[PDB]
Amino acid sequence: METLVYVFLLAGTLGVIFFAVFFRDPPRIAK
Amino acid sequence: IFRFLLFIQGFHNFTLNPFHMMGVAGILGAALLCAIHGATVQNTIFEDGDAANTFRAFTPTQAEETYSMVTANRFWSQIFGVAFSNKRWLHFFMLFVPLAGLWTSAIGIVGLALNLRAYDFVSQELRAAEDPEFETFYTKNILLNEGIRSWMAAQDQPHENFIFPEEVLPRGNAL
Amino acid sequence: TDLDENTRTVPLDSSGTTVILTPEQVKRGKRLFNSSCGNCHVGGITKTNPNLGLEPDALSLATPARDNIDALVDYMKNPTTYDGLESIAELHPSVKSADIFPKMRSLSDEDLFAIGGHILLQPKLSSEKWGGGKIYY
Amino acid sequence: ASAWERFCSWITSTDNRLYIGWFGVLMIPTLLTATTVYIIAFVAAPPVDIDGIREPVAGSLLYGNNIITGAVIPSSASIGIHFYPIWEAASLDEWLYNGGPYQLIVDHFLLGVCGWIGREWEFSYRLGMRPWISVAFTAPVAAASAVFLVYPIGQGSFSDGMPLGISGTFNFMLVFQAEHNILMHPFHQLGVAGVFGGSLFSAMHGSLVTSSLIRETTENESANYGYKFGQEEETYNIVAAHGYFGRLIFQYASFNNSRALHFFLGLWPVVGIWFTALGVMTMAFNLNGFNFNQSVVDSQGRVINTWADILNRANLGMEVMHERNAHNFPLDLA
Amino acid sequence: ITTEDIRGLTYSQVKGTGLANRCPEVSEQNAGGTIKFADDKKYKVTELCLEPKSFQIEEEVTKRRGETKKEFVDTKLMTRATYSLTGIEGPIVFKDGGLTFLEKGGIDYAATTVQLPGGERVPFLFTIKELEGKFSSSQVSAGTELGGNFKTPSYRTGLFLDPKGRGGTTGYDMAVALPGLEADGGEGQDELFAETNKVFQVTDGSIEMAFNRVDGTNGEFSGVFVSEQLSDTDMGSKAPKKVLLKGIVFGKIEEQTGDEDY
Amino acid sequence: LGHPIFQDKEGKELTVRRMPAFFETFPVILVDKDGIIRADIPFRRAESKYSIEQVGVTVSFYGGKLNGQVFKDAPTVKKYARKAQLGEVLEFDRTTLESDGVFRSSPRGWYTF
Amino acid sequence: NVEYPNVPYLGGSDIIDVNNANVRVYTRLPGMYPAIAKKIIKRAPYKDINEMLEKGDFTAAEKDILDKYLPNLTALEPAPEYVIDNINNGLYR
Amino acid sequence: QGMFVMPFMARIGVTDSWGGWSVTGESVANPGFWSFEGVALAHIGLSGLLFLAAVWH
Amino acid sequence: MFTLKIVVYTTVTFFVSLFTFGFLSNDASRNPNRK
Amino acid sequence: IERRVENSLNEGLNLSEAWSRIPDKLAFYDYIGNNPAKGGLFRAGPMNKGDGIAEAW
Amino acid sequence: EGTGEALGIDDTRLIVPVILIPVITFILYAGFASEQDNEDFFDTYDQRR
Amino acid sequence: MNVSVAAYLAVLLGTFVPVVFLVTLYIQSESRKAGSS
Ligand code: CLA
Ligand code: CLA
Ligand code: CLA
Ligand SMILES: CC(C)=CCC/C(C)=C/CC/C(C)=C/CC/C(C)=C/CC/C(C)=C/CC/C(C)=C/CC/C(C)=C/CC/C(C)=C/CC/C(C)=C/CC1=CC(=O)C(C)=C(C)C1=O
Ligand SMILES: CCCCCCCCCCCCCCCC(=O)OC[C@H](COP(=O)(O)OC[C@@H](O)CO)OC(=O)CCCCCCCCCCCCCCC
Ligand code: HEM
Ligand code: OEX
Ligand SMILES: [Cl-]
Ligand SMILES: [Fe+2]
Repeated sequence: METLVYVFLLAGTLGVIFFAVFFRDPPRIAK
Repeated sequence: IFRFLLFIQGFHNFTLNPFHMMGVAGILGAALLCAIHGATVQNTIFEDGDAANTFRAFTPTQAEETYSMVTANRFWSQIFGVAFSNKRWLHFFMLFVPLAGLWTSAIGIVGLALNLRAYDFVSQELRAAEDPEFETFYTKNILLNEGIRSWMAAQDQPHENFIFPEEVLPRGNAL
Repeated sequence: TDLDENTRTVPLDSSGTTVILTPEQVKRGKRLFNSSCGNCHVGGITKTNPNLGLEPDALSLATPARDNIDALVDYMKNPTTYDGLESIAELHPSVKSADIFPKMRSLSDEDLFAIGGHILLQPKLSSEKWGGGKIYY
Repeated sequence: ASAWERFCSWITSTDNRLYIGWFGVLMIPTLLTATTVYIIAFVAAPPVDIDGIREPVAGSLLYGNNIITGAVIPSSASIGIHFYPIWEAASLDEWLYNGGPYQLIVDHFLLGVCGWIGREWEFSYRLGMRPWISVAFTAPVAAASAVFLVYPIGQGSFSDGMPLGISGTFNFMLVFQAEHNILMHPFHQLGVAGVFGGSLFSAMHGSLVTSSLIRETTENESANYGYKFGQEEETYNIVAAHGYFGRLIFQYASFNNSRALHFFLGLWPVVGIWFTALGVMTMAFNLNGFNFNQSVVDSQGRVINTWADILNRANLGMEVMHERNAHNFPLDLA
Repeated sequence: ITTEDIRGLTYSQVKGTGLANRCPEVSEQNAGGTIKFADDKKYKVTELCLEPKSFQIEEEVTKRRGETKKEFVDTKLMTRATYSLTGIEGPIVFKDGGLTFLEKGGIDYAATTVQLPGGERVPFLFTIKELEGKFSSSQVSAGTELGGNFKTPSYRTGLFLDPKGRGGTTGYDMAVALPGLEADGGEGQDELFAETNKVFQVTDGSIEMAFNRVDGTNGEFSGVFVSEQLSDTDMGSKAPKKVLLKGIVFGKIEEQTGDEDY
Repeated sequence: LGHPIFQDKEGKELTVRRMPAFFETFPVILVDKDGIIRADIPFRRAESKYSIEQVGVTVSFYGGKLNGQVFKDAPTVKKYARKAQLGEVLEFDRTTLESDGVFRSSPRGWYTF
Repeated sequence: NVEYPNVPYLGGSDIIDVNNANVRVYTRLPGMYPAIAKKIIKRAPYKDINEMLEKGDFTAAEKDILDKYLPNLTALEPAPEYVIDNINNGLYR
Repeated sequence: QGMFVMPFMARIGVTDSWGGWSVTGESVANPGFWSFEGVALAHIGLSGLLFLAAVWH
Repeated sequence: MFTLKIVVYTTVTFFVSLFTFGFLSNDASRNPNRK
Repeated sequence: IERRVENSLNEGLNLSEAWSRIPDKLAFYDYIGNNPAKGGLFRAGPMNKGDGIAEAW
Repeated sequence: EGTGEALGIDDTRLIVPVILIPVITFILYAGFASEQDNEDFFDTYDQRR
Repeated sequence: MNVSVAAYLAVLLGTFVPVVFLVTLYIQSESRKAGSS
């Protein structure tokens, strides 16, 4: 049952990484 | 200091301490930040001269950035997915990582002062006690710690007058 | 303490006579031991056959007893098994087998004397290190 | 105007979110394979007979491990450094018994990080930026090859490579110290200098840049917003930081040149990690750290201990207790 | 593979091909012989090689905690190519009403492991150590069978240490990682006595080799065997499981030279 | 359970050396009055000199609920040597809280931490 | 085996249990290690030391050595855990 | 055993496992890809692909 | 086992050939300073 | 089950033999604990969590 | 393993992909190559694609 | 594995509470940015 928690936490970290890479705030130059 | 490192490992199992883990994370991440920042800045420099050796093409008092933040951002964004876009954030991060590592590891050593040590995982100790075929690298580390303690105590703590015969010293087959 | 003569006096013969090694003798003996037999006999042990070490207990209980200079020196030229019934000159470095053991070719009688002096001097230097092994490193 | 030309343009395109390039062609499949097999073997994999003595060691979460104790166990010592793909096993079950996933993951991952070095070079060429970020990356990769590949080659067994876990990493450390005395080996000391100095210079450089930030922000606003991305002007006063650091120690020590400063920042940790990776590579072939044991003796000639001897006691305890059932002979020559 | 063919191959050809684990056989061309045991001549076995080709384990039919019904099951090998036993040799003597082979040497054991359906691993020591085989005649020929019982030693010896440093001949005599459990004065760690008390227990097995080819020129014979034994017990912690091996056998009978020193 | 006096085979009083706080696991050695090692619980039984079997030891309990009891078998001597390593020997209930046999820290240590 | 009452006779006491003792212990008794101990361990299980002297195939000099060291020798019940490790128990130095 | 969703796999074909067992009780020697584990992994992969398609749309 | 071997050989050869003939397709010209 | 044992009895078998021929699975179905109309709204988990794991008949 | 086959090719089947896939890639690359200006140049690299 | 039982609550809630705090701080801020325009 702890394998459920470990897997969920690792998958959540991977999901945060995915969303940070692909749904980042796009860099743009100010004016 | 090397003897202190191995003593603390053998008697406290300080590698298993999560605060030590956070500290070594801070140290290695700070070295990583130093290396990547140096390489990135030296490799996105603007062409401010006609000499192949580009160190002389910088003036201390210039009010112009000597390297391209935009090009570095593009490089690291399309290589690594994310990249710094703000110099001030970058340089505060370079500060925060090693400092946070040192303070975290300080918490762990303060814990070790009172023998409040993340020595063992009780679940695996009980399972290995009841299951003599259950082996993990954690258990091998515990055996190594026992070896360190028993084979080090006699000469490392001479005031205790530890006389451990060869019978009681924890050993392995052959060596 | 200095390297006094009490440390440097070692048994010479089987009857009980002693001999006081000179500092040159013990220096040469240490160098010769480390160069000619240290590879197997570092620390008074036997790497190839740890059942039989160079500690004084093993040498005294050997047949003939090897806890003296003459007996050790004879072993360096007429090596035998621990019970002294078979010759192991073909498997042990000996001055009579130096062609197949090229380290024993240059040793003279004084060199063998110095090596035996080093062997008998060592146990006086440490209570358990000579022939003790890893446990007393 | 040819299909191959369009394919090459797409591969070498600077418009993809993540650059692929020709090195990425080799990196992405290899790294994805390594990631997939590592995740699958870490969550669920049978115990592995690492030492070749029919004593399996558990490393997977499903077999009673946590994230700290979990690992992909090194290959069996019976295999040695023989190539052990899936097709060289009589069955997949006995492929997993002898730790084949470690070989798969290590090979694919090493190829992938080599591809990462090359891909870092490549993007820079497309960017028009100077090369060498790639050269800095090599130092981390060199260490990874030293621990995962070169140490098995020197010792002659993939069982000797570092386990792909946290507790197994500590085990590999302790056994390496027991067998080689890495702490006294000067290349590891150079690596320790490299990482400690990297942390020191990172903290120092960040502190001085953050300390001399030019006022471009109101009091109810984060100072970081005083910098606008892509601006032409410097975001901090180099003169102020340089003068402060000169007064702190002495004028000559400070790096008045910023490019030299950043070269030094990139140089110190990269050279330190190169040296420690090379040190592990050399101790793979058993050129160990210094052995000052019994180096001080009195006039009689009896050993007066030093800190080297007390360190030797810990090394000896680890040596005797490591792999208790694997050794049948007194010397640990393998 | 015949012995004449093994001599033809060099080590470079045989290495890494799996032919070293394979038991030889007597050729059909060289067969129909009779290895007669002349009186006033002491004979002995040599090169008695046994390759098991099928491994079966007596597994319970259900995971019920009180399951008494068990059926043998097919198994697949985790270990690869270490199963065969080679070089077994022994004196042939008139111990009892007929001839008997006494096992006294050779590789004569293999610490193999198999996995059953469902994923459970059974290690066992396939061995014929201390065998007392009885020939079914006074002469080895096609149809003659040699069979008897043997004593299988423990899979782990006393010097083996468990993951918590406990063994038979050595190791801790307690669960050192639970000092609070040993702190109790009433029972202490008595619950863990079965796992802490490592016991070397020698089990029993039987083998029935049946020789289908025999040659009088070389003294060689070959055939098939079925053997029954018990699996690993982990120094008494586990309950042994019955292992039924079947496979092929090669061997030779020669005259005692006086230098064997049996 | 009282004080476990360790009367050796002749009758000399052995004492189990106490566990220092630093050591998670400490060898069980029974030092003499002057403290030369007399008996111990060996790790390697082969070629054992100071085994309690060879020397011979008996545990006589004085005080407590186990008062006036003289155990003289080697196993029961070893079991109480393991207890005497931890100071005074006590009986424990490990079922009310389902205790797992690993020591904890008092409120003193937790406050300090 | 957390209990083995015949430990003292495994090489640590003045008496040696012949049946399940390693060869190394015979280094303690002069003149018996390489040759006599080999024949002692060859036919290891003995009912008693008398059966050892009758069964061991010793030569006359070997019998003389054994007559010297008779009181240092005994023959208890063979222990399989110790008989298997009678020539090499992993105890080197 | 409270197996809710597995019977729906077993209802229309998927009666085997990669672990070498079957719901019918027989022992599988060479299970195919479309076992319980393979079906589960296929559903997870389809979930990921559908998530990516949702992002694109 | 052989099927997996030939599949892996196919995949490895495919990607290695792509790498090989891609870097051989005038990769040096693919820089922003061309012309 | 009754008709099975009845035709077994008509075949000359006795009660012991006749009932021994009834498979354990069929006898297991003839048990109220297997009834779906015996559980509860908040008695959660496998059916084995209630009466237990059936071992034998 | 450890047999010494050239490129691990123990079965002759393994060669079919190993030789053909480069050949299809070579054929696709040739269409690119034949379109290029293949005369010599005096430069560190070719700027013509 | 004889693991603790409140450790489930500890891990899950110590992950949940900061995570929802961060998500709320992000959503609030965005909402405000949208409302300004
Ligand atoms: C990746 C590997 C790794 C890494 C990166 C670290 C990182 C760390 N370990 Mg280590 N450690 C490791 C593996 C690793 N460890 C292993 C495997 C073990 C087990 C064997 C240990 C055992 C261990 C212990 C036991 C301890 C650490 C500690 C530390 C910290 C040291 C901080 C520091 O810079 O101190 C350097 C010291 C200082 C910064 C103090 C001030 C220094 C002043 C400013 C010096 C001024 C000098 C002056 C100019 C005069 C010079 C004179 C000249 C002649 C020399 C840090 C987090 C320590 C810790 O956690 O502390 C909280 C600690 O006590 N580790
Ligand atoms: C404070 C004390 C201290 C310190 C500062 C260090 C410092 C170091 N030790 Mg340690 N060590 C210590 C104590 C200490 N040690 C003690 C007490 C011992 C004795 C037991 C040892 C024994 C020891 C050994 C035996 C070894 C070290 C090594 C090292 C180095 C590790 C870092 C490295 O090389 O990274 C460099 C970078 C890497 C290794 C990482 C590679 C990164 C790859 C290329 C990419 C990975 C990608 C990833 C998988 C996916 C990304 C995910 C994405 C989503 C972002 C470093 C110099 C190791 C070393 O030098 O290795 C060469 C080593 O082998 N130490
Ligand atoms: C309609 C679809 C459906 C059906 C018929 C079943 C059926 C089953 N599931 Mg379930 N399950 C489902 C969907 C379904 N599941 C889903 C979508 C999930 C993912 C979360 C799960 C996850 C799941 C697990 C993890 C497990 C089961 C198990 C089981 C079995 C026991 C059921 C039980 O104990 O319920 C108990 C139900 C209750 C106590 C509540 C029922 C009454 C109502 C609905 C409560 C509503 C409360 C309401 C929302 C207010 C809450 C307020 C809040 C503030 C607290 C049974 C075969 C067990 C099993 O045997 O697995 C092998 C098991 O361990 N299921
Ligand atoms: C099945 C599975 C998944 C298996 C997993 C099993 C496994 C063992 C799990 C691992 C568990 C794990 C994740 C645990 C980690 C726990 C741990 C110890 C955490 C430490 C946390 C902690 C609080 C530590 C405090 C110290 C701390 C703050 C460290 C942070 C480290 C950190 C992130 C450093 C930065 C690293 C990094 C990669 C930087 C990249 C920066 C980069 C993109 C440069 C960009 C850049 C540079 C320029 O120079 C310029 C100019 C520009 C423009 C520019 O852009
Ligand atoms: C083809 C191969 C592609 C592989 C790509 C993989 C890339 C991996 C992406 C990681 C980034 C994660 C999000 C970081 C957070 C993030 O969104 O940062 C984005 C941030 C952007 O900062 P800006 O400068 O835009 O911010 C200025 C503002 O903050 C104003 O103050 O850039 C960085 O700081 C990233 C540098 C650290 C990058 C390393 C992050 C740590 C990685 C560790 C991940 C944990 C692994 C555990 C798994 C269990
Ligand atoms: C100067 C040269 C050497 C000297 C003086 C020397 C000394 C001795 C002595 C005194 C013994 C007997 C120990 C005892 O009785 O307990 C011995 C035994 C032995 N030595 Fe050496 N030795 C030398 C070189 C070596 C080397 C280099 C090796 C191996 C590489 C070696 C291997 C042996 C062996 C195998 C025995 C035989 C013991 C036996 O079978 O009884 N020795 N040595
Ligand atoms: O396995 Mn890993 O490890 Ca390198 O040493 Mn020899 O073998 Mn074992 O011992 Mn110490
Ligand atoms: Cl070995
Ligand atoms: Fe900067």
